[PDB]
Amino acid sequence: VNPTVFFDIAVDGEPLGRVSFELFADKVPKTAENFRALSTGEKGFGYKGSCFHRIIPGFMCQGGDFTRHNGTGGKSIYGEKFEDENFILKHTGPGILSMANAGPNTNGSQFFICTAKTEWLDGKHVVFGKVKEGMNIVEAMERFGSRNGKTSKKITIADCGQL
Repeated sequence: VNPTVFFDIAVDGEPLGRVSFELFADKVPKTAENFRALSTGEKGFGYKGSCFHRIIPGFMCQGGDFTRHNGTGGKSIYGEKFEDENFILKHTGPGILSMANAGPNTNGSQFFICTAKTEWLDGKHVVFGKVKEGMNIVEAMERFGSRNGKTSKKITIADCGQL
């Protein structure tokens, strides 16, 4: 009953593959719904065509800034920002999907997929989903990152939606 959404990833416009995610609507319904709706575009804006602007191998891929493409933008379906819903779920290993933020109660549209256990983020960032299929595609994306996070090719969400 939890929703599944997919991203089709491209690298300099060339298809790479599909990643799908389970969203934990049962535990973080408000946060899950924001990501789901941004992935379908049903509110008139969302992730389609946006890039992953920061990829640090052995740590995480970060995306979701569809307004400024660099980590300074984005917005939620509720407004510019929304509250930290709860911290029930933890950063337990690769594949975890969690919200980026700038301080308490500043969630927007930016998120990251962890490619390692990141336990120091527990209680600071809201975990709301997990990669279901295509972890190998995340691992492939990671190869286009660098220590400072700049990507060597443009990694975009070429299509997305709900499965």
